[PDB]
Amino acid sequence: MKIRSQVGMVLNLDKCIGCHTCSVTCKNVWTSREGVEYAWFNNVETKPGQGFPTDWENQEKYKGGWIRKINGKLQPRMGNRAMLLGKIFANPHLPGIDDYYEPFDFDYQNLHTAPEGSKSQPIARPRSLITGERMAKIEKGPNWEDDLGGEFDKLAKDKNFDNIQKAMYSQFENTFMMYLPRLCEHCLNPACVATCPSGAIYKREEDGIVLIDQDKCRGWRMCITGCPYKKIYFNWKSGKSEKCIFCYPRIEAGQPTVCSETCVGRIRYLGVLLYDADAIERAASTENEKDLYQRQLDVFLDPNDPKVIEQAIKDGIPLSVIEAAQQSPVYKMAMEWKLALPLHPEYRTLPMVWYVPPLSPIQSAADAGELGSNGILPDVESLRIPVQYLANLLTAGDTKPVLRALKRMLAMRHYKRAETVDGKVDTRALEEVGLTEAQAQEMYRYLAIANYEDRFVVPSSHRELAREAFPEKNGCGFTFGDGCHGSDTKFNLFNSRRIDAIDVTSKTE
Amino acid sequence: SKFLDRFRYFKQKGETFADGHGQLLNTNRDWEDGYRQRWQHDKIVRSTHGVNCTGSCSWKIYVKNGLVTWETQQTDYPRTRPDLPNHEPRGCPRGASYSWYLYSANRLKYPMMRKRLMKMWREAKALHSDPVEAWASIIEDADKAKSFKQARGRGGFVRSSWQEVNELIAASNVYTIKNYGPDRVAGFSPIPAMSMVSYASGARYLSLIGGTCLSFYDWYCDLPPASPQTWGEQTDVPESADWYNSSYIIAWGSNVPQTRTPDAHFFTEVRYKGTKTVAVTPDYAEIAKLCDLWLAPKQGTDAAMALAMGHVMLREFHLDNPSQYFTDYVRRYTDMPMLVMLEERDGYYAAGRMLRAADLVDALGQENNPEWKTVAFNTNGEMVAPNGSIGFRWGEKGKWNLEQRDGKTGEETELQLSLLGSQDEIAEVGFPYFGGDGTEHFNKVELENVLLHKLPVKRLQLADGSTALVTTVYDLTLANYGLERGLNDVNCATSYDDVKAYTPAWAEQITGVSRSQIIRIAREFADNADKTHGRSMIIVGAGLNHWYHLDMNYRGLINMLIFCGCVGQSGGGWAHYVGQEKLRPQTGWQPLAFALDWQRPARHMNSTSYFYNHSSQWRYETVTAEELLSPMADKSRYTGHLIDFNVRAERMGWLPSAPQLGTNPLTIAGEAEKAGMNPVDYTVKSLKEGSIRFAAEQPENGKNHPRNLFIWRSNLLGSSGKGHEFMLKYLLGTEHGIQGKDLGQQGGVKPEEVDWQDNGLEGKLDLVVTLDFRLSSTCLYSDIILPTATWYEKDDMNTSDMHPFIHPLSAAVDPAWEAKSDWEIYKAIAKKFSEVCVGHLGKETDIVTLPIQHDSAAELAQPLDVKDWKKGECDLIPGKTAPHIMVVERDYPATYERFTSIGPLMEKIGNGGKGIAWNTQSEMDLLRKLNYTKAEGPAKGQPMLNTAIDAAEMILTLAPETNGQVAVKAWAALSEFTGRDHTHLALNKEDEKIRFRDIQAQPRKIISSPTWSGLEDEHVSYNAGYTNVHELIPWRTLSGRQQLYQDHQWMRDFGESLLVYRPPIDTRSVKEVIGQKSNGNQEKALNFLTPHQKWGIHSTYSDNLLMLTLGRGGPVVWLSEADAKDLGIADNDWIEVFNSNGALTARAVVSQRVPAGMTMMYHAQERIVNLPGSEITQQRGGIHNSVTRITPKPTHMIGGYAHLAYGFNYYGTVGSNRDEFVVVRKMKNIDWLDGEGNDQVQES
Amino acid sequence: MQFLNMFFFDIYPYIAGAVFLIGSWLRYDYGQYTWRAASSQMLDRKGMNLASNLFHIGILGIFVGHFFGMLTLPIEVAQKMAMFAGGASGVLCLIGGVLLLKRRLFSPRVRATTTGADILILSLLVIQCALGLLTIPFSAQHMDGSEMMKLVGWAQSVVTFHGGASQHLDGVAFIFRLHLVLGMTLFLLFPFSRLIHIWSVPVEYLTRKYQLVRARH
Ligand SMILES: Nc1nc2c(c(=O)[nH]1)N[C@@H](/C(S)=C(/S)[C@H](O)COP(=O)(O)OP(=O)(O)OC[C@H]1O[C@@H](n3cnc4c(=O)[nH]c(N)nc43)[C@H](O)[C@@H]1O)C=N2
Ligand SMILES: Oc1c(Cl)c(Cl)c(Cl)c(Cl)c1Cl
Ligand code: SF4
Ligand code: SF4
Ligand SMILES: [Mo+6]
Repeated sequence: MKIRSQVGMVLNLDKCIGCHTCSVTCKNVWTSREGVEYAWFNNVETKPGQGFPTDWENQEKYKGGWIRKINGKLQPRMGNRAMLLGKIFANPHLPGIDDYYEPFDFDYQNLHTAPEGSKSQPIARPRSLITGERMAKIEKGPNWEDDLGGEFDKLAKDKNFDNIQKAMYSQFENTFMMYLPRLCEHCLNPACVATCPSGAIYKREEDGIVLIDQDKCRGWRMCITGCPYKKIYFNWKSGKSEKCIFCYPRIEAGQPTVCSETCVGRIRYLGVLLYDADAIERAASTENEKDLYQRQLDVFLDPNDPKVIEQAIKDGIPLSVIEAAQQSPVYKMAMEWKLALPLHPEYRTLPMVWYVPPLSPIQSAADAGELGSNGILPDVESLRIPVQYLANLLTAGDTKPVLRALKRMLAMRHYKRAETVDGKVDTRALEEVGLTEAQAQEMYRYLAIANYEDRFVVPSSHRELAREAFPEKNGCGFTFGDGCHGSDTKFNLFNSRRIDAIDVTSKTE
Repeated sequence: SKFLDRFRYFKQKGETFADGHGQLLNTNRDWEDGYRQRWQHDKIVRSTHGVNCTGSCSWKIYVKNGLVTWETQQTDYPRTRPDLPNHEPRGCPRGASYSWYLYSANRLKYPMMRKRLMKMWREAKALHSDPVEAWASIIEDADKAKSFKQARGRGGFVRSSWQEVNELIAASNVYTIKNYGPDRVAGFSPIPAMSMVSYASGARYLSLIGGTCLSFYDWYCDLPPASPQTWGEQTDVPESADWYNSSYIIAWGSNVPQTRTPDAHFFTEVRYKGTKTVAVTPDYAEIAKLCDLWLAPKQGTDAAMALAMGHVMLREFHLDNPSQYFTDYVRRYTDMPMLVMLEERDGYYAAGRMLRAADLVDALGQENNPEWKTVAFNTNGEMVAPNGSIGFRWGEKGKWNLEQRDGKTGEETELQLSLLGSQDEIAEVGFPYFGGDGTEHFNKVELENVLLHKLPVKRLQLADGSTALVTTVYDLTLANYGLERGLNDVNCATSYDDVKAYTPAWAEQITGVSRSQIIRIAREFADNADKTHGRSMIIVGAGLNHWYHLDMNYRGLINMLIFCGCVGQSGGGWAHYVGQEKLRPQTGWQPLAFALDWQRPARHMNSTSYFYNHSSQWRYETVTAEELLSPMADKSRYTGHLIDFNVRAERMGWLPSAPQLGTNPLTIAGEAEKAGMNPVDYTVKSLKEGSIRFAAEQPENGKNHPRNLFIWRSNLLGSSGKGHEFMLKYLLGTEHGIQGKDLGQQGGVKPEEVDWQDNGLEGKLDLVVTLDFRLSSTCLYSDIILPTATWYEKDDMNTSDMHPFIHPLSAAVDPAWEAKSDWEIYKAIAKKFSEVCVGHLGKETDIVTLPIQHDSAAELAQPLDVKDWKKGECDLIPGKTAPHIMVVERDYPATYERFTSIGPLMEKIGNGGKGIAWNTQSEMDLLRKLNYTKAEGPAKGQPMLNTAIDAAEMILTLAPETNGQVAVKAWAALSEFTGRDHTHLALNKEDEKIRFRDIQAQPRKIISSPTWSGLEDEHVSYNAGYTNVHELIPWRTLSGRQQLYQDHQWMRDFGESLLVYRPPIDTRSVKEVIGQKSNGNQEKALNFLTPHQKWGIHSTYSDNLLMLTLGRGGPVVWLSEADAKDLGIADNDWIEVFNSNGALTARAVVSQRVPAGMTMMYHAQERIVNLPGSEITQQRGGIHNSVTRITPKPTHMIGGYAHLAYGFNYYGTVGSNRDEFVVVRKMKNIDWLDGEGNDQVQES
Repeated sequence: MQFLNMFFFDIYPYIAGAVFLIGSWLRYDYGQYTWRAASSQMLDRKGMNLASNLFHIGILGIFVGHFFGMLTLPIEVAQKMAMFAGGASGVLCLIGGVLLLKRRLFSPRVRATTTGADILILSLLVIQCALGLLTIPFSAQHMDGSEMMKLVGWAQSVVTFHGGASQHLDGVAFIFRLHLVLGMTLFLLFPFSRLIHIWSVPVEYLTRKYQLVRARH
């Protein structure tokens, strides 16, 4: 029993408008450098599709995540320690730049400096950002399949179409599309950490963010393969790997992430989750993969239970963090209402970024239809997005939790319509799904109104505990190069000292 | 020492966890500052974007290392009510990428000039000390003028200086004004709401010198002619927050999540409130993904569905089981109870004009504007002329309201709807029907061009002796929809499955949407509207408004909303969202932009007619007014080319002109003095004698075409320019890619109002100046490029239709390199102008024509018929049957002083708009303390305007929307007209004054104003028409009510008096060229649609690398899998698209969500990035508008008639484009034309 | 020749050896961000599996042999192993090396994103490997281990700081002189190249607990 805190994220896919604002703001701030210009910490994919990098969901090809041996023990699909080491001179599974897209630029200057007397209007052609050579034609991009862009036979190669008869969906009338914005999962049992030989990747104790130490990373590039979600990107110029850092610089002060605060859809939720670190192995190594979901919900602790509260305090969790957990929207959607579900729980990483499945227009029927259990509003059965598809994506293939989520969402709508249109109280749909009037009005508050102060409940990382805040406040930022940051031993070959430190010790004790 | 630390290996090991699966290390983490220091910045500045998107989102500009690095949304908007979601964060992906521009390789850093023009300018100045003359030496020479006009779009830019270009520009303008007239100088800049002051900078300079300001709302086709038609209002809609008040919504031709991004959450969240959503799009669009039902009718056929639904509604909620709410509503707010006179035909009658109080004997007591007041019957048979009709707006006060009272006795008198149950006899009236016509790509339903219905009528004794028959609009409406009322009509339906005039079964054939689906939604929509008292809404966009018959598509949707009494009801109504046209502080901005504080009036021009003519696109017209004529119209009365109708409308004072007169307007005064008569009467006489002609009649005589054009905040020649190839050939005089012949080469019939000549005049424009921060397509084809400042480097204001906040644009840093703000550029030009014009122009007298203005007194021009003074059908009475003729004084040498100061007219005359006028002196006193005043000179003592802020402050102080003091005087002025008290709509905000620095700190909500019909309260959201319905304020229409029947002559004869399905027209731009220049690959004719793109706002951001990387990396076209596979086109293949008008090249996007039969090139991807050479034209591939062409509609030219009177952006021809067909085919040779040697070849 | 003899074999080996240690130490303390293997596989996967494995597996054979061979079963035996065992590793390394060099120079992406230090070092190694394989036919003339005795004698004198090490060499063929020179030069250029990745060989991973968590600090 080791209680730890982490700020989880829940994205309401029902409200996602496939706009990509989240991706652009992240790109502007974190990855506009040469070397990671092709990396999209946050990226959105239109589904059906093979995503970015192409077919990242195909673990048979890419080798990501964990597998459970026959003896019940956990091992990276890449191989045990020795196996992984034997693949170091050349990652036989490593995805190539082409699997992403060759980053390109344009010669806008030609528009400007085009000489006098051109036989044809000048133009800006594409240039490779890797080679710098002229590009014959742009043939791929990170969001190339956006909005069903591409033959059905090509998109339907989506791994989530397995065990589904997909013929019927190539028919115009049955067309369906949804968006899947994604960042790094910040797993509880991250495979990346387990696949890095140099041990440069780690999970932060205070907020559970997983970071790749740029000083320590040696560029063995095995981590990129270990990550089943393919969210670690090799920086081809620096030689080290880089990944979404969960905007720790803002989260530390208690602010939302950039992609959270900038989400035009108001679909992202940030809240604290308390989990039992000691249960991690147990949960992730459960025999049936269809259990990983439930098994993970069991690692999360109730922030209101004084038993948990007392243990959290005993375990180093600041009081503000605990209070934040107590009003966390992530906890309400994953634990209470059961609307949020993990992304690909079958990788056994215990992902920390969950999703609320999307609703969709009713499917095509012979006639104009009838009034179902929810009146003019839809019945879960009539939804056009095949639920099995959503389950291969959110619940390792089990349609039960997905349907419960969809049905409650629909349940709420029906209850809310009676109240605001008929002016009556009708809980018939809520009883059928197991919700109360109270839980519904709250669901409504958080999902419909979604005030800023409700979508984001992020506590400070308390950068003052176990450290020396005062001298830091006074001397941080002055980067003249003292050559003493990064080590705990004061001795250094350049005969120098830390600027943000006190070297004249008190003699008065 | 990091090296020595490794020796503390074991010492840093803490406890394990998870039974040996994890290890807690106590290692150094200082390396983490790496990302921390990246996020840290110098400061954040607030600002928004000056682009046409309606977003108007406040952003945080992050400055780091003295450079703008990135940006995120501001989340501090004043929160909405507790029950409605708040706006934050708003924004979109496009906006989030703006920062990329500031230092990108495509940033315009210095004023540029075309090398050939510079070489000849510098040699001309070495021979002509004076600049005007140096310009004359170049322009008046053919070989010279030609040399730089053919260089356009052909490289050769060289760095210049503000000094050199300002002189050349001022020189060129002086020459042009002194030798042809001020109206030969124009400027095109759109949507002022997105940067009120940046637009105003050019508009002001041009107005001061008498130049013309070209419109945009109609030019872009964002203007829904139906709005003016039905409400006499340009556009007024509820705010996005209001959507959350609706319990039923239909997104019709509106890709909300993609084109209204920042507001999309109101739509996704209202779903959780129990609201049902329906998406109506032919393709599976993003909007579909967020709805409960998806209907995919055939594109263009939408009016069909609308008619059928209107049918079901009228049948089940107005006839069978009536609705108390619906009935009272239409009774009190529509013209349905109004009487229509029946004309005579052969065995049948036809709907004529509406019955006016003047027709009756006693004239109904109404002796003031009797011919302008409608009539109806009360519940007691007694006839009456109820209050509200446009007849009471002028010449009297206290009766222009929607109170249900008798216009004569001022008594409570209920009006009656149907005559049925009191009709003397049953007349048979003929209605037109076009559902049977159309091209081969749309289904048709043969019935009869004319449908006879049995209408209940009454015979009345007209005051002039004779007698005629009358019937209510309500009756004709039920007849028009085909509702069987028991008189046994053969053309009326007996069941919904009966295929008659507008039934579900009927529309299923035309649209392809199951009849049951239509019946259901119509029933649900109407039911909801009943249960909630109008809380049903329809969000419509360019999906419908960009078709030649946008009017029908809209009136279709509008009648539905009215039959359910949704308009003027919070949570219901007509939500028209296209461009950002709601510049809220209207009346405080107009005097600034058009210098109405100094001179009156200014030269406004409707762009469509303007370009149609000067771009000479009329010389290729395929559509004939004849084929638009109603079957019941006298064909011989409407002969001539479409442009002939425009010219007539212009001389009848209906639409504006530019250039106005075929003679320099600055000289008319100098000739009227010698002739001994005053300038006005000397012009009326000369126009009658034909000594002075309207320039429109002779557009190519060498003196009636524009010569100087300023383009700013627009990419005209690369985006909005319909007929791109025609503009390149005629306005620019450069190589073009037009494929067809003209009326002359085909031997078609020439216009009967305009001179024809075989060889059209090319290169009309002498000087084209474009102001931009990036090198756009327009810039590439300009003569002089002025580097303007980005939105993050200048101060300005922004407002939108979606919300009531007026936030700013600010400078995070000073403009980079040699850039300047639009305002500083025009100020400098006004300065250089004032000194270069010395000895050429002095204090001149100018004659200015002005069309009969809407909202003015003159809008009651021609009440009963259409008299052309030129055909002798009446006298030339300016202001009534011809344009007004104004005398404007211009102190050319004082241009710069006036530009930089608030003129005296605000104090002398006053200020106002939309019919009312108030005193604004106290505001000027306040403005003298804020902006300070001029020390001396011509503007001594007047408030200053040296900076953008001074200007912004002028706008905020004079506008009733941002100054509660003015807001009270504004509601007072309107209370005079209505006779009802409205001051209570602003009283409790009277001490409210918005300041520029106040909104820089936090966006502020505006004050309720008569300029709009929605309210700014804390209990009810802003809903269009709310005032009309809740304040009994009339709609600026003929009847004062919502017009369902258009009785104007031209309307009746063009079959538009009542809504009727009108299939998509045939432009005939494919059959004459398909197969001609074969390349070996199959070609096919597809409907070319251009909805707005996801990776740019029009063409802005289209060159932006973030947008290009998130898209396909350049221009692309979407095709269905069938169409593609049938042409042998794989995804991303280079393809060609073309027709009579031109050709464009792009890569293909093959997708299942595109229905067979259509192709889509999302609007604006322009002509500067990733475009190979065309095989059809042998030139750089063209743009999407390289295959479109302007084609005007007559009904869009009606002027001088109440709600159908002119107004800048209010009415006028629109530039529709969705009816276009193109030829698609895979390319073979991919030639880049750059001499690089990197060309490709596609096989098969 | 006597001056150039005591130089290259009694002095140069201490210069390169000092620059190698202090150089590594300094770049480790002040160049963490520059301390990586610098993979190039992502930019061009083609032929990398074969090439890199050949090169590394071979070069490693030689290292174990060189290390235990000159820093530690009779002499003539050891020599037979070096020629057959190490001779094979050398053929693999040389082939992989040549393949990697062909790639780095003519493969568009790899060549466009490369640094000179990477072409230099790779080239020298390929040469030092070819130079090495050429010593085999020379050692052959002395299957008794006479030559090897001199070389190992020289090496061990240097590493223990016994002066006059160039004496042990008296006699050895010229080819060996070269190999010993170019070879040490690599120890000089070591700290200023990518070779630093060697110091980081991930051995500790075989015994590491899978999950890592860092406490507040
Ligand atoms: N991202 C972005 N946002 C912007 C703009 C931009 O350039 N980019 N521009 C502004 C401006 S100025 C305008 S005028 C609007 O955005 C136009 O958007 P709207 O969604 O109404 O039009 P559109 O022409 O795109 O049509 C919307 C969808 O309707 C479908 N459609 C097209 N034709 C038809 C039709 O004939 N009938 C019906 N029922 N639907 C049709 C189609 O799915 C299209 O995407 C607005 N915001
Ligand atoms: O250099 C040597 C190499 Cl390479 C091998 Cl393999 C052996 Cl065994 C010995 Cl002894 C020496 Cl010296
Ligand atoms: S910003 Fe929000 S709504 Fe837009 S794509 Fe990202 S997650 Fe979806
Ligand atoms: S471009 Fe328009 S919609 Fe997008 S963020 Fe800027 S203002 Fe908002
Ligand atoms: Mo528009």
